[PDB]
Amino acid sequence: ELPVIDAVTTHAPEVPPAIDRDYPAKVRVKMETVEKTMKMDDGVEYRYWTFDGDVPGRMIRVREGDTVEVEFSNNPSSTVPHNVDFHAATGQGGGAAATFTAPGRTSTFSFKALQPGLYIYHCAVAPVGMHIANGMYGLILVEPKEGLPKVDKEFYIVQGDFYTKGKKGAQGLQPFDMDKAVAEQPEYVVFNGHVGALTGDNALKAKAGETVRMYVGNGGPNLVSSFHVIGEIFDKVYVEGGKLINENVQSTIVPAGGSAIVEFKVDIPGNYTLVDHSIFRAFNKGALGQLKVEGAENPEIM
Amino acid sequence: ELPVIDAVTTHAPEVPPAIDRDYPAKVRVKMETVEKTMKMDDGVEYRYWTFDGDVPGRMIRVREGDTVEVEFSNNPSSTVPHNVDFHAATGQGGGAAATFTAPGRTSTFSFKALQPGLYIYHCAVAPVGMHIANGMYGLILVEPKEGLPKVDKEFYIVQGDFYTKGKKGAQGLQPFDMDKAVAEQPEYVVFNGHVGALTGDNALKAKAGETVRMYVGNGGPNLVSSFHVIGEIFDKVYVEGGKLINENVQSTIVPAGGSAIVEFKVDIPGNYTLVDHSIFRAFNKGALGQLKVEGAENPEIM
Amino acid sequence: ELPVIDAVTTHAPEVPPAIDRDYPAKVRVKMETVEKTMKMDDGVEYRYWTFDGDVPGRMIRVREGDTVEVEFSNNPSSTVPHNVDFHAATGQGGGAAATFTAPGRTSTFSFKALQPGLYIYHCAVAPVGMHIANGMYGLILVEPKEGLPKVDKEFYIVQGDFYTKGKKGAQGLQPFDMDKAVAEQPEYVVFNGHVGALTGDNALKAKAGETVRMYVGNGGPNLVSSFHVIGEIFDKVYVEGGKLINENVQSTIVPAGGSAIVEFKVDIPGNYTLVDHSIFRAFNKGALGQLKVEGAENPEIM
Ligand SMILES: O=N[O-]
Ligand SMILES: O=N[O-]
Ligand SMILES: O=N[O-]
Ligand SMILES: [Cu+2]
Ligand SMILES: [Cu+2]
Ligand SMILES: [Cu+2]
Ligand SMILES: [Cu+2]
Ligand SMILES: [Cu+2]
Ligand SMILES: [Cu+2]
Repeated sequence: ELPVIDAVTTHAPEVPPAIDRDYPAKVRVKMETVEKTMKMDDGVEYRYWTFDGDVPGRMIRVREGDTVEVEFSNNPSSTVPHNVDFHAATGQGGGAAATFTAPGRTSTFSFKALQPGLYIYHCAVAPVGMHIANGMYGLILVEPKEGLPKVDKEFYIVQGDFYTKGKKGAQGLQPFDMDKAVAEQPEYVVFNGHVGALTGDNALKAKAGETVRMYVGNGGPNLVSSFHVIGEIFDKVYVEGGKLINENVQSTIVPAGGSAIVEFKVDIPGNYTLVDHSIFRAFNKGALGQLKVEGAENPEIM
Repeated sequence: ELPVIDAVTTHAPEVPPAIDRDYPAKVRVKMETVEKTMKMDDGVEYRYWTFDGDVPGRMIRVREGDTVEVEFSNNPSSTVPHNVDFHAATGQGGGAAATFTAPGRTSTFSFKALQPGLYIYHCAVAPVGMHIANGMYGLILVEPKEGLPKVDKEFYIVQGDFYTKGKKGAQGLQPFDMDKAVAEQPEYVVFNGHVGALTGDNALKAKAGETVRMYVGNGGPNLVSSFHVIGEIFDKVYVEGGKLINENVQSTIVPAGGSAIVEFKVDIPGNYTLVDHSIFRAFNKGALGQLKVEGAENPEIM
Repeated sequence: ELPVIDAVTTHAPEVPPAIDRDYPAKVRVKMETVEKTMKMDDGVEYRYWTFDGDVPGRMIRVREGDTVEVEFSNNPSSTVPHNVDFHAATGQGGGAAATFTAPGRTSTFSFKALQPGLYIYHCAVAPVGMHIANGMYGLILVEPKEGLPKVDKEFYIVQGDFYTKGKKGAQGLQPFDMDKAVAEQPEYVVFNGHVGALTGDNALKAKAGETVRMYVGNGGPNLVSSFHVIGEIFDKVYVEGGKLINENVQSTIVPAGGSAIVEFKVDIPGNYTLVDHSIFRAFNKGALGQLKVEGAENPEIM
């Protein structure tokens, strides 16, 4: 019989603590879907559909071999059903059927995390593209039995493309636009659901000399990210989120409904900006994040 | 001179028998190009230009070092010249010049399969994009001298984007639309030339516990696939169809005019759906396939 | 202190000589930004913004551990300031802040090439996407300490998407078009700044039997290249320009703001054309280059 443990999940930029256990366990996770109106950009509002109050949903972290027990609830105020498809899960719809939950209801189901990796999870209620485009996606990290190398700083980042009826900048509550979605012409492309969610006062933080690891997901719906950090180079890249590691990469592809893990040492102070290098998305649509590094200057590097 | 062997090619979902020989051979392949009107979707017809009657063309399977002798016939009823560019072939146009065949003629030529891999082959008659967009592509698997591991189930899948003058859903015979193709705005994105070609009654089949390997090609012309199988995880991925193997990947990029090889064990019964995870293509344009798995339920997994 | 060496930088198709030194050095590089009108296609002119007179800029080649000193000059006739972000550099904007140069001014700065790889460098003056779209980008190769394997032929290739107000073919001077850029709908997609820059009389050259290496960049701004050479197969691919080597690949993804290194032996005469296999870009938008190989025929290969 398997041990029962409550999972530690985090709201985004934050990542749960590393797992210090060398045996399988039943990990209980609680998730709620809530529809709410939030700021997309200055003077722009959007009706997001979320996993636990924001975009992306809370990061889940378990160990290879663990059984993940999910208590899935859909808030009474929701207008449509919601569920969840874990790319980390093996079986019918990644758990979608088992978690189909009408508003004001609760569903429970479990699945075994048979393989390590960094997996996207997202709502799969029809129409699928709309539920995803409204913000229903997050990440679940399944650590290898032996764990991952220790690192000084960890960040949870998820890129998504959004389709607004009005063009980028149009004030007020902007409705989801089906036509632009099908045509794959988003108005906003962002990290963690909103323009500036990880920039300015919300910038990520690290200290010079610290090793950094970013768990980068791409919830889509449609765009593929040419992920890059201005002023830095990826020492390591877990290609497409898998076991294969590449090194000295400037820009990595993060598939739609996919992920990547990148690591780099920030040996010099300054502001590093995360971007989808399909450039106009970054400087015109909002795909821009910042990692502010405090510390002391080294002219030998620059 | 080498031992002669008549190639066994398969119409799509099916893959030819694995190669169990450790010596080079002259493999005789016969291909015919035929233009025909077929159903793209319910009430929607399209004039396809095909390699052997459907999209994709018949899968070819040879061994690294083999000499592939192609007898290329262009059906008498064709209205334009056709040829073939084998990405597996080294030399002028991948064989296109040597296989330029007018309607009612048969061209013969040969090429040595110098390197193992999973290669796209397609027509290259001007205008190249049009011949490809009308459905002229397939895959040729060149096995390594040592062969490939035995697997229980092998499937032949090729994604393609189609450009219809009318919008998706418009009834009747829909002509090829050059303007949409250049702008890279397809109306249909499908697996194996037709909406549902691999779904419903045409779903792929396997039994719980079987090892599965999918040879995934992307004939384009333009889209790049974020290939994924809902409810499953790729144990192995031959990155971009080459020698490099990744593991535990949820979604892999299949380059336009490229491929990928993914493997996974289907340990639990259910319906698994193949999709391009640039999501709207899958649930709005037709990039959706199904693998039905019969067998007995394991709750420990889900 | 470090020996000072004037760098050899090459205008594109050409690559600087391999680095034959096993000790670090201070490599002096001179770069000038100049805005000039040039031919994009027959009867079509475009106002390019360039690093040293053309697109891409001159290729820089240094050794891991080298200190790169840059003397950056913005020509008096320029209408806006320019600078440079080296993806090879670690620190604030890859050197963008330190190289912000007004017209008629000169700036100097230096950085240590801490990691080997093939890096894109580009202007980063707001609006960033426009400075890149007008042609401001190039490559800097940072060799590994031990160097790279000897190869018979080396080529400098950089893809880029351009956005013109008029559609492809419209005669006269065509201004940059922001709306098409944001929507990611280029009119021209080319290798080395102009349609035909590497084709016809400008084709690359090699002899049968020679080993070839192409340093492939993708300055974007927005597209991702499914890079392929018709009639050839990539023996080796430095995945996304990093350390990881794939083999037997027909087509590789070159990320926006990213690169790749491909190698192949041209064992038979003929014309091999480089293309972005998102096919219409190649045959309709200009993403087409040629490598003409002289020598004698080998029927055994084809
Ligand atoms: O170097 N990033 O635009
Ligand atoms: O998990 N596929 O939508
Ligand atoms: O194989 N070139 O389209
Ligand atoms: Cu939902
Ligand atoms: Cu999914
Ligand atoms: Cu044809
Ligand atoms: Cu091709
Ligand atoms: Cu500039
Ligand atoms: Cu950049």
